[PDB]
This record gives sequence, C-alpha cells and structure tokens, in this order.
Amino acid sequence: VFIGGLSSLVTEDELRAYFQPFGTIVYVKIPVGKCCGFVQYVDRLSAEAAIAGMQGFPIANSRVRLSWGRSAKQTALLQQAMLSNSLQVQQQQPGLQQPNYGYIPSSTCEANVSSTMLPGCQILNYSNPQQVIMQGSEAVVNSTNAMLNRLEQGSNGFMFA
Amino acid sequence: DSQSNGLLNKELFDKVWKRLSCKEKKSGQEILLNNLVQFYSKDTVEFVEKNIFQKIIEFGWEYYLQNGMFWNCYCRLIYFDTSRSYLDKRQYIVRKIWPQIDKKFAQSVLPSLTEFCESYFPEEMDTLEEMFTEEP
Amino acid sequence: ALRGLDTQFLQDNTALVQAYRGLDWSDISSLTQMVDVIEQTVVKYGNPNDSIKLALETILWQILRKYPLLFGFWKRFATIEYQLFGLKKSIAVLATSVKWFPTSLELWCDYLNVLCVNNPNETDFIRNNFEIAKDLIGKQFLSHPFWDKFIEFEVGQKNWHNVQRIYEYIIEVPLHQYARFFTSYKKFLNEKNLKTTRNIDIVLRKTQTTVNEIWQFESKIKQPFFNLGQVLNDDLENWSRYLYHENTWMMYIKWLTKKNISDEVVVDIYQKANTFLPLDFKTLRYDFLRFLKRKYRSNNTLFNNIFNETVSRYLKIWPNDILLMTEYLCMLKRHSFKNSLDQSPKEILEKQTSFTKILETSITNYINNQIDAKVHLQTLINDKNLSIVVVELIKTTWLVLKNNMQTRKYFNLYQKNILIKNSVPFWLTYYKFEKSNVNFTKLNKFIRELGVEIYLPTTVMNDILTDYKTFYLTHSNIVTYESSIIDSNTFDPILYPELKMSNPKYDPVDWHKKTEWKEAGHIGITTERPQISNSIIECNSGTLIQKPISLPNFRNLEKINQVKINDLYTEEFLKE
Repeated sequence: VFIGGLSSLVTEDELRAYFQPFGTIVYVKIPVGKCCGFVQYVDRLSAEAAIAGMQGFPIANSRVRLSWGRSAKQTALLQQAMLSNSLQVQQQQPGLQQPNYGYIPSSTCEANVSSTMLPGCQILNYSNPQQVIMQGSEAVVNSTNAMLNRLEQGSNGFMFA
Repeated sequence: DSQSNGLLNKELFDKVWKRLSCKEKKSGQEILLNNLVQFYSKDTVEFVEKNIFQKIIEFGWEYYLQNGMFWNCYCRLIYFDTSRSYLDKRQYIVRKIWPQIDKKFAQSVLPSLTEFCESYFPEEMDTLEEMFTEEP
Repeated sequence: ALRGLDTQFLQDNTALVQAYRGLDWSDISSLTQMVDVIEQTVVKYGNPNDSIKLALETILWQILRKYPLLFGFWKRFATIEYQLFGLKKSIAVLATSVKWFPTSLELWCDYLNVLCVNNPNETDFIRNNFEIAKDLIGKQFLSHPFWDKFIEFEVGQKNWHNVQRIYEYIIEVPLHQYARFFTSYKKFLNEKNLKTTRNIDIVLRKTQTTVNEIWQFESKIKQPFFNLGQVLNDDLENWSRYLYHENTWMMYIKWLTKKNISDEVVVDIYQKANTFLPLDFKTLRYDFLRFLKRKYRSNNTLFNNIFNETVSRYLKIWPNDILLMTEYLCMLKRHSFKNSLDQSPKEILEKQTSFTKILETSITNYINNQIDAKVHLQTLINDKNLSIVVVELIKTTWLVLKNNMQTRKYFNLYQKNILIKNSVPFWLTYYKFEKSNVNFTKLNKFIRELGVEIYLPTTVMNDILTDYKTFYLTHSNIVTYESSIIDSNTFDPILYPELKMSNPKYDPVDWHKKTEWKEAGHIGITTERPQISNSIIECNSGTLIQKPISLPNFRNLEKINQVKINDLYTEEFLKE
C-alpha cells in the first residue's frame, strides 16, 4: 500500500499500529519528510482489506490517501530511469509457488508443538518482525495477554502506538 | 453501592479457583488474576485480597510468587481502590506487600514491579531499588 | 551531505590560495570556513586533518593551532600522527613550555602508548627528555616503554642498555623480567597483528576494514584480561573503530562495565559515542539513559544534571519521540520532589500539590503560547509530547490528591484541544478512569464514538473494544443491558464491539454510482461497468409469462473499454 498525505508528525511504530490488524506485515518504512509512507503486507487479501477499511481515515488530523505503490528498490529504479527518462518499466512482485496448504491468509500470531494438522485449524504462519513458525495451540492466551500488557503500559505512556 | 458480584459468586469462584490451583499445567492463569482485580471498592477488594492473593502467599506456591505479573496485580488492586486515601494505600503497599516478596525471586519480579513503581510511585522508587540491590 | 564535494571544495579553495600566491584573506578564511563547516559535518580523519593543522601552523596562528589539535584527538583515537605533530609543535613555545610539553606527552601516553605502532611517540618524548638534562626523567620513560608490548621493544631494550652508561642495571632483575614479560605478550599479540597486517589493503572490501580479524583481535584481548586489558581493549577498540559501528561500541561498553572501572570513564565513552555516532541509531542512546537511571542511586546530584542535559539533547534530534518526555518527567518527580514515607504527611501532600501546580502551569502556559525558559519543563514541552504531560497531571490529580470533580473538569476541558484529542494515553487514561467508577453511560458513549470522532490507532481501538466487552460481560446485568439498547444507532454493547473491531469507519445503519460498486472486482481501478437497467433475473419464470416482457434499457454502453486510475503514487511521490 502507498499511504499518502501523512501529517509528518507520525512515527513508524505509530503507523505500524494502524495497519497491523488487517494482516501480517513484512515492512513499514516511510521517507524522511515526503509526507507519505509505505506499508507492505504478505497477502494481497489483507492489503485489499486495508485499502477498503482505512481509506480516508485521519492519521494525526489529516485525511489520508491510500492507493497502490511500489517498493523502495523499484522506486529508486524508476526515479533514476526517469531522470534518464529511458524506459521506466517495472517488474512483477514474486508469487507464493502455490499449491500451498498450511496458510490461511489474513491471519496474525504474535510470538513444543504436537498439532493434529486438521483442516479447521491453522498449521503454518509467518512470524512477525522474519521466518515461518508452526502455529502453536495457545494463540489466544499470548494475544490477550499481550493486549492487557499493551493497555496497562500505554495508559501510563511507554508506548504511544 | 450497586455492584453486581462478578467473578466472586461462590458458584463461579470455585470454577476460578480449581483452575488457579493447577498452577502451571493449565494455560492462562494471568488473565484470571488480571480480571479479578477490577472491583475498585472497599469490601469487594477486601474479599479479593483476603481470598486469592493472601491465600497464594499462605500456600506459598512458587509459580505465582516467581511471576512478576502476580505482584504487579496485587499492587494494582490496592492502588486503584477508591476507598483508601493516598497515604494509607502507599504505606500499605510499600510496608506490607513489597517486604513479602522473596529476594531469591527478585530477578524475575523486579522487571514487572519496576514498571509499576515507575508509573505510579516515582518518589518511592529508591526504596524499591534498595530493597533489591545486589549487596545486602 | 556530499563529503566528496566537501573534500573537493577544500581541495579547490586551498589550490586558489596556493596558486594565487597571496595570503588571500578571503580565501584563507574561506578555506578555514570550509574547514570548520567540514569538521562539524564530518569526523575529519587525521590524514586529511593534518593538512589543516599544517596550513594553520604555516599561517603561524599558535593559539588556534593548539585548539584544532584537541578536536583532532576527539575525532581520531589512533591519531598518533596527530599526537606526534602536536608533540612536535608546542615545544617551540613560551614559559609554560616545560609543563605543557610533558602534559601533551603524558596525555598521549594515556591515549596511544598501548599500540603496537607507538614506538615513535615514546622516542619523541625521549628526544624531548634527552634534550633536557633530567636523566632521571629519561630513565622513567625507559622503564615504562620496556613494560609495554611495543614493536621495537628489543631495539629499545638494547639501546637503553648502552646510552645509560651511568645507571644501566641499578636493578637488572626488575628491568629484564618486565622486558621478557613484555616479550611474552608481544609474542602473543604478534599472532593477531600479523593476521591484521596481512589483511588491511585498500581494495574497497572487507579486508581493508579487517573487521573479521578486528573482531578476532578484540575477542582474544577480552578473555586473557591481565589488567592491561581495559587500556588494551580501549586500544583494541580504537584501531578497530577507526577502520561509526555502534555494535563495537556496545561490546566495548559491555566489557568495560563487566571490568568495573569508575563510572565516569564509562560516562566519557558514552558521551563520545553520543557525539561522533550518526543520529537515528536509537539503541546505544536509550542504553545511556537507563545506565543513568541505574547509577543514579550511588551518587545523586551530578547524575541528575547529566540526565537532564542528555534528555534535552535527545529532544533536539528526535522530537517526535515520546518516551523521553515521560522519562524526563519520571526523573523530575523522583529527584526534585522527593519525600519518603517516614516524613510527616503534610510535607508529602504539599510536595504532591507543588508538582501538580508546576505541571498545570506548564501546560496552561504552553497552550496559550507564552514561554518561561527559567523552568526547564517549559522548554521541554513539544506538541507531540504535550499529551503525556496532561496524562501525568490527570493521573496525579485523580490518584494522589483524590478529587473526582477536579479530574472530570480537566477531562472535559482538555478533550477539546487540537493537540490531544487524538492522543492515545489521554484517552486510554480516560478509559481507565471511567472504568474505575463503574458507570457504563460514559463508556458506552465513548466506545460508540471511538471510530468517528475520537481517532485512535486500530490496535488500540481493538484493545479497547476487547477489554470493554470483557468488562461489560462480567460487571453488568440484563436489566441494565436491555435498557441500554437504543434502536436509531442499533448499538448493543455485547455484539457491537464484535462487529466494530477491524473496521474503524463503521456506520451501523443510486447504488450503481457508489465507490464500492464501481471498483468491485478490483480495488483502486475504477470502471463504470455496463449493465441492463431493468433486469428480470430476480423475477421467476412463473411470473414472466403473465404479461409480455419489455425491451432492455441499457446504461453505460460507451464505456466497455474505458478504465481510469487515480495514481496517487506517481503524482504525489514520483513527480513530487
């Protein structure tokens, strides 16, 4: 996603806090003072859900402008080949080499495994920053426990995100 | 003062206590503790402090004594009680909770208790640091 | 930014003074101004730095020539080339000479004498010493150079055993046992140095840096720590750092903390790593803050001032960062207003009310845009960091002085400000306050407003909706719930948090021209799609036979090929 129209008073952690529950997230780097950011998800489904859900929402009192937009490498490539104005052709983003069976897209797990591998559960997942973890049994305990931690520490001021 | 008795009904508190008694075998003990300290009243907090926290101290169970979230919750119960004034709640915490935690456990209990003392009691931070300094 | 152009401009401006052959007081001061602008921008490596010292010495500006040497020592730790020159000069000096010449010599001896290439520095001081007639002073430098593992150690030993014809072996046993012990260490150190001497070669690669062997050399000088170590690992870090790498600094600080020298040495190293390191690293800096908090217990007054100037210098460079403001304010509440339990309670309560008074006059002063630079808190307030000061005022008014009327007055005042209506700890403190009082009217009106008119991050909105559903289920009965249901908002505190979680913009209660229709199969790409106006596919065929079917009306038949894109990316970021 290209998140455009930012306040420029918003950090990267505070911008990770908005766009994280839509799905797991590879990187959230933002340029120094171009008043616009860049968020990249693992899933196409989660990124489309983020553009639907967060369109025009105000981050630090400025209506935000969400749309698509390439990476940092491709942007440097297009910028130098546009100052040389030669071709400015792009490259397709890499596929997941499907059929992939473990993964149920748009799903987050935040942190010994004998799982019965049945269909309704989730077996594999992407780790949060990055590597691949076998999904444990106790996702809800770790998640709920971390959000009680986040509430009690954020009320006193140790994370603005 | 028109308070529905929440988890501390005698039919539900038994279901809570039979799960807090298993002590590490069952997952999710911290959320049971953390959801039992929202009463913010006089006799309700007095029930909770007389029945769970005092009794975990009285049995001397090692899992909860070891774990810093237990002592953070047992301070945060008393401090958000709206029945005490400031002086008696601060003096109750520093004089009769913090002495009870064992110094062999201090390396796990101090990182969770330090965040409490840094958030709410910045003045009494040096007392907590000198209770657990590396040299007696 | 262009260090090459900053190298080129000084190389061009010096070549304008040198080839016009004049003193050129414009270009002399311009090459000096280009030197000052560069040296403030870049750490100024000693080989490049020496030319600046050589030209100013050629311009005979003795007082200024000494001062640039001190800056050079800070810029490069292994600057024996700048050290020797600063020792070569300042011998041509005034009356303070004899004391200053050894002072620079001994300061370098605590700076560079533990290096393998330090043989020229002691010899030059020996050359200074032999020019004096203090043969006792020459003898003292001889025994010290014998005891340190240096390059020409055997060359120094034999030379000192012939020039000293008068007092050669007054203590034979002491001198030779120190010499052979030096040779045992230098034989040991010869393994790492030759492994370093055979990798350093400028080919713009990892071998020129020698980082693998430098990490090897630093590791093997860490473990066999025979108490030269702290000076040696300093000397080992100095040659390895000169070759910005903050992890090397963290390892040197970790080793020196484990070695337990006095803390002011560590504070000096921390200040140097604060000074020469580039901004945005954000990891050794907070390490420095928590070291200043931990070591505060030993010695009181100077660490408050080190802390205070540190936090001011770090809100110079990271103004958007908020953990510094609450960390400063925690230290202010501890140090400036301290009161134990053993003190009489009127003293305690007056210190709390003084803290509330200074904090409220600070935020009331900053909102109405009048500043008071005598109080340091007035300077430290930033509009990203104002909210945490308001939070400290709320939490202190409500939890310490314990009046709910004044607390509600502060909430009802400050939630209308621009800077803090969208702040996280203010509203989450408000949630904990209206949870402490167990009323649900303000909580239902709060979480009913949480997406539309109180804009919070979605992680915090999810946390608030989850914890408020968990709270409401266990603290409220059906007689309260069924009277809490109102139909114009279809709000119900059991199920509405379960629906409002991931989408913030949620309204609870001509379709063909909305922006959800037009980009249906494909987001972002908008196309008006052709459709039949009066379609009959909802009508059953049991009811189509009753009367004959009309012709189709069409809409948007011109636009089966037109597809249009609002490219925010290219317009607002590629072409600015």
